[PDB]
Amino acid sequence: RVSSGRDLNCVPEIADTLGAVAKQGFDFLCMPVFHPRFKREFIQEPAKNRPGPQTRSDLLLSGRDWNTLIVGKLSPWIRPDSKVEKIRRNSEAAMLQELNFGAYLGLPAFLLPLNQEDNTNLARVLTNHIHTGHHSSMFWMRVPLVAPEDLRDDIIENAPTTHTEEYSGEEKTWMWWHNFRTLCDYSKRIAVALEIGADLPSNHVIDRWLGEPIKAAILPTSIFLTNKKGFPVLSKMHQRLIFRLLKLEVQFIITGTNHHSEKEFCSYLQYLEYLSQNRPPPNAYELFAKGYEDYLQSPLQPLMDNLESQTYEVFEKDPIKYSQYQQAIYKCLLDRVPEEEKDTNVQVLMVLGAGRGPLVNASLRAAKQADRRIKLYAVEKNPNAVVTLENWQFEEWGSQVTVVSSDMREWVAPEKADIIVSELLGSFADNELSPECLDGAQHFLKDDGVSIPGEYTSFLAPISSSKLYNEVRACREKDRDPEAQFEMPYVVRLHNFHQLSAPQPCFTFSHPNRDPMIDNNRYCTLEFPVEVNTVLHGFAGYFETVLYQDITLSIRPETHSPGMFSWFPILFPIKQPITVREGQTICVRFWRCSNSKKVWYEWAVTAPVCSAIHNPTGRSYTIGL
Amino acid sequence: PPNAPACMERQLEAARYRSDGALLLGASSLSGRCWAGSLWLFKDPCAAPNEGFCSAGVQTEAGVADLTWVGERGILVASDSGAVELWELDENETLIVSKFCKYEHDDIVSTVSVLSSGTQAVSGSKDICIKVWDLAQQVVLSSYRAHAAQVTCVAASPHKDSVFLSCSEDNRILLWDTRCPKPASQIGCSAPGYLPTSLAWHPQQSEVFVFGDENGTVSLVDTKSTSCVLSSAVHSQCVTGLVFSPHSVPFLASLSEDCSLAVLDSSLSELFRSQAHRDFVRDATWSPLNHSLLTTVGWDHQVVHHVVP
Ligand SMILES: O=C(NC[C@H](O)CN1CCc2ccccc2C1)c1cc(NC2COC2)ncn1
Ligand SMILES: Nc1ncnc2c1ncn2[C@@H]1O[C@H](CSCC[C@H](N)C(=O)O)[C@@H](O)[C@H]1O
Repeated sequence: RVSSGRDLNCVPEIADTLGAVAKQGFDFLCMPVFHPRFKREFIQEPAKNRPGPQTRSDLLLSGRDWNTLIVGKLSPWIRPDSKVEKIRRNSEAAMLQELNFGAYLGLPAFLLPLNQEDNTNLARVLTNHIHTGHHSSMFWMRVPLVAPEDLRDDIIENAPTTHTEEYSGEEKTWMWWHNFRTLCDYSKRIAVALEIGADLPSNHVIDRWLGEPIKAAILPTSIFLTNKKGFPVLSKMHQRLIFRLLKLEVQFIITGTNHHSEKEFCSYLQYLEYLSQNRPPPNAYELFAKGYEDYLQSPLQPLMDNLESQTYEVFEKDPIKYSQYQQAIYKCLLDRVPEEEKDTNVQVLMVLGAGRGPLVNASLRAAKQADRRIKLYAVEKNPNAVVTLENWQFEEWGSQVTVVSSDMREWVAPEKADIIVSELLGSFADNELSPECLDGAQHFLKDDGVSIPGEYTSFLAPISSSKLYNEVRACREKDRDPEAQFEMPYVVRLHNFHQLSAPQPCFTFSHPNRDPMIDNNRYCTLEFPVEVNTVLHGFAGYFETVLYQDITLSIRPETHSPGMFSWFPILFPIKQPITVREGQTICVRFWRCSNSKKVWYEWAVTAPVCSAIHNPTGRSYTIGL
Repeated sequence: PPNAPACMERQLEAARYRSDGALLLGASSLSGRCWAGSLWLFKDPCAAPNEGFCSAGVQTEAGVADLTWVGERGILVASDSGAVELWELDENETLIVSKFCKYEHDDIVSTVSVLSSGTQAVSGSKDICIKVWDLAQQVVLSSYRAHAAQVTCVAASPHKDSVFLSCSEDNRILLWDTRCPKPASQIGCSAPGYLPTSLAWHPQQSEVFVFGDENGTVSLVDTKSTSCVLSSAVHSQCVTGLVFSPHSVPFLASLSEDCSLAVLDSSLSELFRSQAHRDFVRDATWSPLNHSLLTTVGWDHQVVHHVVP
């Protein structure tokens, strides 16, 4: 199903009209609050003293309806950025008036047009209105894909449409929104209602709207082609955009009169529903990540904190991770023990950080698949989980598993290990301190011993998301640095964003590590070719890992293990959004830092401009040892 | 009269004298429960705007943005609904009946004019489009998306059936000629100017016209010379309408949002001025019978008759 409404600039009987559109199958209505042609004078007499009423009464609908069904529209004559002072001053007063009436009715949204370059004064007034009174109203900026000037039929004899292309010129519509939203200091209550023309522009200018808080898409009736049997439809490239927009879950807005008069009006709507019906159905991954889209989370710290029961339970339901782990041990067995040794040689396996013990069961399944014998140690620091392990142990596993209720860095092993099996990986691989944990544990691995995983690698990519930048911005808390939220990573199912370059590797760790002076601190410089005008809001983190040989796990979008929802991506925000021009290189610098107590990250952007070094000394974010 | 409504909406939008003497009125409701429009016929010009002393009347679905006389019985209407509709008069002239009603514009149809022949008309709208209509056949022959903003005013040339002016908030004034492959031509008095709002051809010379900007400055233009011959700060507000008198050497009537009326020389000097209106001045119409008589409507529901020296 689609959430969509009818746009009208003419309403005779509000009672009939709202019924008529609801009958047609529309969820809401976009209408004016005052008559569009009813220009009002606020300054000079006699026009100033026009007797009321100034508009129709609020009594005509129930509060229920005003709150749910009606989206107000600023009278088209209101022009706060006029060249004429008198119009400027009147528009100011008029705008405040109309916005106040909108808020008085308690409308969920109110439409305002971005149809020219200069909207400085329009912004100020709205901003002033936003900081006056206490209301929860949203504001939709009507901004078109292509400027009306760049759509005109080339029919002016002495002013032809310049046939040459301009990369930046054709993106001018985004720059209108950008200037406007920046002036309003990224208010969460200012969104985009994107108008779609008949002719879609080049793919690049469509793409800049990625990461933008698009709440609505506006479709003029005219843009709809008619088919073999007199029905409104859309092109293939228009369908593409619609499908892109459906994933972003925007509301749709139909504007203009029916130009396919022979059939009913709900025909435009029917086709939209039909397009929503036909959408490629959600995969195994998307049926799990449903509610988590663009939702910021704190990173887990399973060292200094014990994980809750349900946390384990949910992540234990992964259809792939344990299947991949089972195979990675299965291959390591067949390699370490020859066929003639299948009864003389019992291998010693050590599950470091066993959790509730699914990797113990996966170790047991790997044995009775490779027909080899194994001794098991289930080491776990979380005493609450150890309760589950010792219960699994007594009821099922028996003497084969030797549960150890301690930290691996601390545990004194009775015997050395053939294979150590561990899943201590975060979204950025090393961020849950898997390097440090296995280091204090590799002393009780045999000299020829195998560590699973063998290695892992973190990846980074620059993102543009004005949406996610505002989410972080909203994470300011009392009793701490007012910018602390920018100096910490977030686990998030990234959704409304734009990947500006290809993910490149960042940090890599190998296990075991026989380097004489073992060191886990890092410093890495990355360079990202960017080929669009954009605004950088941070860096997206992913990881890959090698469990054994070719058996691998990845959350990197290119090599993502299919159906594996165990990890969402990480986000490293940056304090100030950086403007990036087409054909420029983003240069980022990451440092992994640690002392004896805690490990943390520090980052900075060096090109095209410099940012501040983020989270220095781990002042805002650390992972404790 | 039968079908003629008992009451008329407060906001009077247009006033046009028929060549025989009658007065046509279009009025909209721009406030209150119902936002609508009505059409009125007054064979007694002095009786206006009394709903009880009218010859004919009818309600329209939505408000009246603009209208024009088509011939002697036809009424052409630019509806808020996005529709252009023709209203046919009775043979008795006591009933106003709808001829056609076509929803072809997407936003409010804001301006309409009839071409010299009287079988074709041109409409401008907020949707930015301008459309050429076949009145006899009730269809659009041509659709022109030439401007970049809402079309404020369209005025057909007096005699050439293929020529008309149009101005819009994109600061463009376009001289049209459907005979050319590129019909529109950008006629600019100056490169930067306050937005044009009103247009009127000179009734004698098909080569000169006048235009009022949003600033209260009426300017006289020559098409061939393409320079502002003359201008004057006539109004203190947006110039909303311009009408020439039927005189041999004609006067210019001037409408604005400063609620005042102005009647001007050929050199645009002030002759007459009237603040008789307490709200916006919406239209002006010269009496065919008495040339020195001029009728003006406003949003103050006042129908005023002026005697011009
Ligand atoms: O990426 C996330 N967390 C980062 C952690 O490193 C994930 N690991 C994954 C493996 C694991 C196994 C046992 C106990 C805990 C964990 C935690 C994340 C994903 C998500 N996924 C939704 C649950 O279904 C999709 N929800 C909230 N956080
Ligand atoms: N230094 C350390 N010593 C012992 N256990 C640790 C540790 N660091 C993390 N762990 C444990 O390792 C587990 C990581 S989560 C993995 C749980 C389980 N193997 C599964 O896949 O479902 C947590 O239960 C945590 O308590």
